[PDB]
Amino acid sequence: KMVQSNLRLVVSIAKKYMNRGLSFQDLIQEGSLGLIRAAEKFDHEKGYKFSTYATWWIRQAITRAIADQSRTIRLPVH
DNA sequence: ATTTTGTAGCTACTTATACAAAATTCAGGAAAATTTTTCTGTATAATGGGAGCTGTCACGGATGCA
Repeated sequence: KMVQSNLRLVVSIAKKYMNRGLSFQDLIQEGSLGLIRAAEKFDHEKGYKFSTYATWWIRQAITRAIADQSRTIRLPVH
């Protein structure tokens, strides 16, 4: 009831990579993945909203997808 | 009348054997060394996209119908 509760914003992020590559939907997922992870690695004790932390993990997730594939010959993401 | 042919012959004399360890190298292993690939985090806040295309057909359907 939180990961989904967010939903939007992650699409505002993923959509930035919908044109970068992969696929709007493809992205969305990826984020989602992240979303999760964040969604729980996350600590309301530091107060400031997940908007300044959830979006972190997202981004991460994503990048690791158009770089992890979307190329049909995987190269050292590094 | 020597010479070539001999015969009755060996001895020297040299392959032949086979082994043989000694080389002598090679391969594989093993690391170990290290280089390259992976993995993970990131704290103000951030909360719906892109596009357009716009000139046959057919048919069977067309359910849908009024």
